[PDB]
Amino acid sequence: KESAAAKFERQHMDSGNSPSSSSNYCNLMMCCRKMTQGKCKPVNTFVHESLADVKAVCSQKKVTCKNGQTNCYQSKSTMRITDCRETGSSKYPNCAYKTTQVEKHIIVACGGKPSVPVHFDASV
Amino acid sequence: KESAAAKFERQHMDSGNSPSSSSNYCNLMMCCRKMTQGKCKPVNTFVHESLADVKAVCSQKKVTCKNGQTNCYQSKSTMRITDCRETGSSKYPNCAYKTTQVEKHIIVACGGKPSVPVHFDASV
Ligand SMILES: Nc1nc2c(ncn2[C@@H]2O[C@H](COP(=O)(O)O[C@@H]3[C@H](O)[C@@H](CO)O[C@H]3n3ccc(=O)[nH]c3=O)[C@@H](O)[C@H]2O)c(=O)[nH]1
Repeated sequence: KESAAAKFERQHMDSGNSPSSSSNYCNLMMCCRKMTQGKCKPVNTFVHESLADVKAVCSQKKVTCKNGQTNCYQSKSTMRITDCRETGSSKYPNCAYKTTQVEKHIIVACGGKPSVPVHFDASV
Repeated sequence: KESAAAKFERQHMDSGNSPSSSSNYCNLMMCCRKMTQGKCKPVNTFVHESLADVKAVCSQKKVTCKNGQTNCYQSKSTMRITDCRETGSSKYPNCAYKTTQVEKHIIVACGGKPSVPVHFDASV
């Protein structure tokens, strides 16, 4: 169970000199989007473009996925993305991430009908 | 179950938002700290001082609680806090918060033995 003292910590404590700094984004986002459940997802990319633009990638340049499959697509334009990668000392339940903001083309794997993104493959 | 498409959206989509966006701090924190589970917590304050300093408040100025309770103490100094308040359009499952940073004295309700902070009462 969670003690009352632990709950107060969870709900109200965030010690830090620049709590809202962009360097804390990955830590907060990976937590919020539940990618730190039982383990720390080692790498994950967030795309800051409209869902419509990302879905449209499924009808763009067809490329080969890192895994051999050929259901991957690369965006014609670059997109604003944030790479979140576990730091050296990241260790469950203390997951830690480095935030890197870049502008690159995205490669996603598409599936279903109509075709929509189902996995983030890489960026170039 | 969560579809492959919905999962892709959860893990990878953050449209119209950016890591450098400080006003989005409350949205990320309320989510990450589980205060948007099944309902939207209306108001919540995060303290950016060290935990040792917040715990020390339990031995400071005894005051009447502002919210309905007892055993409240007011910090002798001001502390850096972020006030998170639901926006007028907030509605579960779409919770939304307005972020406000400010420096004020905090009043916390203490309990346990040793006495430690268990509820956040108000900032003055
Ligand atoms: N993963 C994660 N990171 C968080 C959270 N809240 C804030 N952060 C981030 O964590 C960074 C600093 O971490 P810290 O100084 O180690 O502070 C941690 C964190 O704010 C809190 C909840 O996890 O526990 C703290 N913690 C964690 C482990 C430990 O040994 N000691 C300790 O104080 C900040 O830059 C911020 O971005 C959270 O709930 N989860």
